[PDB]
Amino acid sequence: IETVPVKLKPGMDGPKVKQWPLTEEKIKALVEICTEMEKEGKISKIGPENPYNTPVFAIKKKDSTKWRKLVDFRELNKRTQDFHPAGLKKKKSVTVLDVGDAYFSVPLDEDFRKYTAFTIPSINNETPGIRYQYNVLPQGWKGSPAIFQSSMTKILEPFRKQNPDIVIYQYMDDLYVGSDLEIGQHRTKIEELRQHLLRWGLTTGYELHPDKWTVQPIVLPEKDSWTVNDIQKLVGKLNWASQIYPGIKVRQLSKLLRGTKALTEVIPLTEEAELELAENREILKEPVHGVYYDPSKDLIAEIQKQGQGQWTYQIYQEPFKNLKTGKYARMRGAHTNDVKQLTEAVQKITTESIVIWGKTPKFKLPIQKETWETWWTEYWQATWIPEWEFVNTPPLVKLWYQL
Amino acid sequence: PISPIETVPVKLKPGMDGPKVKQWPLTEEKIKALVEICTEMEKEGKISKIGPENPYNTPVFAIKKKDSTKWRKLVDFRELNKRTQDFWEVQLGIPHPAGLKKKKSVTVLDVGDAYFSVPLDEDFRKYTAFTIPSINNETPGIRYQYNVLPQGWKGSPAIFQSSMTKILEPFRKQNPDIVIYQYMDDLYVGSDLEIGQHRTKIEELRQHLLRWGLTTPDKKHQKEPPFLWMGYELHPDKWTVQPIVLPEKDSWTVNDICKLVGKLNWASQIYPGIKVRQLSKLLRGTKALTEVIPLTEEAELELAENREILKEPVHGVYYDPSKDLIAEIQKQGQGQWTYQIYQEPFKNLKTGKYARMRGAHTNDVKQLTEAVQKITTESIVIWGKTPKFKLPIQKETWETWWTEYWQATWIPEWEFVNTPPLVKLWYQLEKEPIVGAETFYVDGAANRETKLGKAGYVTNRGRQKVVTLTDTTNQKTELQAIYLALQDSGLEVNIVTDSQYALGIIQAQPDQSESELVNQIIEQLIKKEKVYLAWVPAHKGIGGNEQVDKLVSA
DNA sequence: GGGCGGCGCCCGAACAGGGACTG
DNA sequence: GTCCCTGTTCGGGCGCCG
Ligand SMILES: Nc1nc(=O)n([C@H]2CS[C@@H](COP(=O)(O)OP(=O)(O)OP(=O)(O)O)O2)cc1F
Ligand SMILES: [Mg+2]
Ligand SMILES: [Mg+2]
Repeated sequence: IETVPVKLKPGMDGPKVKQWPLTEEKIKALVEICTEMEKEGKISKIGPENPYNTPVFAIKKKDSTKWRKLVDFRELNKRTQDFHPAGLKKKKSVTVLDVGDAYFSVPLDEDFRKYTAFTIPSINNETPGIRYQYNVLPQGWKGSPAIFQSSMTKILEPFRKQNPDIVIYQYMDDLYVGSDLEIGQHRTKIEELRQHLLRWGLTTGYELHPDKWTVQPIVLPEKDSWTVNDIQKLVGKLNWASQIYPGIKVRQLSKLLRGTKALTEVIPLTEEAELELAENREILKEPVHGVYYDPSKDLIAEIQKQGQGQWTYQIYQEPFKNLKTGKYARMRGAHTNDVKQLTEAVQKITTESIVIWGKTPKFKLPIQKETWETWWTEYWQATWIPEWEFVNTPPLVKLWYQL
Repeated sequence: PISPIETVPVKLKPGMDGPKVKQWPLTEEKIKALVEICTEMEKEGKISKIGPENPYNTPVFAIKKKDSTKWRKLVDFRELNKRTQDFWEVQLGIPHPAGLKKKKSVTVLDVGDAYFSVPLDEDFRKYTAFTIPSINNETPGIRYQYNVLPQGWKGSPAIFQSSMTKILEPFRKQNPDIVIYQYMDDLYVGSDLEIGQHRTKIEELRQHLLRWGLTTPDKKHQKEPPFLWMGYELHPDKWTVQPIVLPEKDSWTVNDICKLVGKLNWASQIYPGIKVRQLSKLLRGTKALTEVIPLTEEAELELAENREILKEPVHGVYYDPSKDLIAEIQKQGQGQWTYQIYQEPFKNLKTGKYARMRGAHTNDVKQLTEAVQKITTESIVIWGKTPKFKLPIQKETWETWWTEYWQATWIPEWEFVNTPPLVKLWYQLEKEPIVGAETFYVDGAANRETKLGKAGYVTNRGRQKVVTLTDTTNQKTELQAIYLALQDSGLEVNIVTDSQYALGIIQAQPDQSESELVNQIIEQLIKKEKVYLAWVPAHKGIGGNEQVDKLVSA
């Protein structure tokens, strides 16, 4: 077959990103995979005259003996020239299949191959890096699903004809399948789609349930007697929350604080202050007004560590106009791994964001850069990688979304 | 010889042309060396006489080789390097002896005329033109161009390393069990074969290299230990560094201090307890590399310590893959940490130091976590394996820290080591306001134009106090007010501030700061029994905060 | 005595980003 | 927006190797 000419975004040069250290198992898996890939013509060895590079590592499913090679194409995807089933979020169950192998059936535009260069390292730098470049559609490149969309539609036409109640959507390397069937009837239908895929040369996250994803609302404390400190914390929380919920009033509660009082003094709520607290509790139940998804803007996802394996997150596009607010929990306090929990959180949030809007968010991570970059790859299980940045969050925003 | 390997295509940067730079005068000694080198290179096809119609030239020179009576011919290709395309370096790091495993038989090989044995792109050879001046009246001086890799070109290292990898690929595929550490042209070859079958394999490797145009002269064929490799001495069961010679200079410049710190940092890989904190602090403001700097008495003491350390003899051992990696970390003051990586109790694989000052305010738990991360990445580089840790911090301290901290933080499998100075949190802020303690509403304000300010407090027991400051800022006034409240309170105190800045600083439980004011606040907090720090929105009429806001904003 | 590439440490200079402020 | 404060990156020295 002939290729599709792909160009970069005008005014942009290819990626030049240093490879990072890998473990022994990852390097050996990468050497095996790349050897068997160059024997099949999917990649070719290159030298130093190619000035581009993107990092490479490998993941391994739990209770599995097969490794999956993962190229961090975030920069190249960010520089590639540009080219959603709203029902999928409303389905009973959704299963995610990995169809990236199919992309290896299509050749890549020869003038573009230099941009997919990557370098395998060695333990203790026994040798220089071994450099490769792709000859076919690489997994994890944003152009791979676009160039392949025609073949995918041709493959999936008869299955969709025989199953018009099933919603199947394609993200970068992932195929999401949604149905309202029983948990066993659903599992048998995907096995039909796997076998259907295998019959054409395209070889095929366990099971999603989008109707059970929940919104975490902002909540106020209920008490039988309030201290000065209690009222001060409540007033701070309501003052911040008025930026999201404009109806929140604080004047009456604040009047209880007039004077220079001790923190542990008991303050009886007046009927006006009780009325204000009641109406504020009510206002915190209405959803946010005027929040519309802009496809041309980037999704921002903020995460806050609440303690004891509890995490809060907000998906928005402009500050205080939240598209979604939720929480993620886990077993608490025995041998918890904060970094492992954070990566599981970012993967689940990215999954929700792809299912709802078909776009990954940019994560503001409440972690030091070095800790995250030291350990996050040991817990990654996805074939995409979201863009992220690291932020030293204030404890006040932790207190605001706390439960 | 010249390798029959195919060349690496190289182009100039778009719109650029080859260099045209006049040759500068050179010593007659260096000119004789250059002619002796160049007539030999020209007899062997490595350089070719060009005549007219070659408009390019770059200056050349020569320096004595490392530890030989031989000369090295360098070219100052800085203009051509400016005008040459970009390369991706394939040398990702430096091999370390601690990453070597025990081998039955070991050899070290140096390749002869490494660069000059690898061909250069035929289309690119024009821009490598140079001239020899031949100072005599009777000799005119000859113009040459390079047919092989020059020394001084930006692209020569990467091209040579990639080409050597290409050349070694077949031998490696046929001999997977033979290990070849390949630094630029140094080859360390280890095998589980007996001496005698190892030597025949080494001869096969030398024949392989010779077929690809690379000679391995006997003068650099190391056959028996100790092997001199990468600046180290490799004995059968221990390794060491070739001797460090610290400069014994009397007066010290910036360049002298940089050389001292570099030698100490290189020595710290196997010498425990090396510290360079005060020596490095000596370098803060100096606006030139030639300035003389009087040594601090702290710096002199640290330097004498490092000297006495270096006087002792020390070795390292080799890696045993069937055992665990163990890193053990010890603390010195001033944000300095030393570590030892080993597998058997008193047999170090290597050692190291971590001293980076990250953040204006921090504590020792943060620094220990940073050291753990650094050691993890280093041991992944050298062994591809994460080590097991032995830290001078108690499980209770760590669980308290990562309970109270709002950021995600974590440390791998570790074990408490009872060797002081232990790492501890020096105070813990209360989670609920304390009954019976006085309540201090604090605030500060600063005139942005005139830089004058006020910082003060109002207490619930009636006490009010305002202090006027000069050359201050808003954040400084808030911190000064918190300091004032700490100074005038009992062993237990509630403090209410309106400042996210100061609250975020103090909440993180710092024990060291580059700000003297924060250091004073830290001392106060350590002297207190119970402290509770509450926050309120500013300029909202919240009682207490309103009174101090009205007092401090006169 | 100077030219090249790699890694390391350590410092400062630019640059980015969030909070608090003036009238 | 400006001022302040803080974190990150990138370049320049030195060390070491070739
Ligand atoms: N200062 C140096 N600059 C370099 O570019 N190199 C490069 C070019 S030569 C190569 C290996 O160096 P080496 O010391 O073995 O010199 P060669 O001429 O290759 O070899 P021999 O002297 O024959 O052993 O490294 C080495 C240096 F010491
Ligand atoms: Mg040599
Ligand atoms: Mg204030």
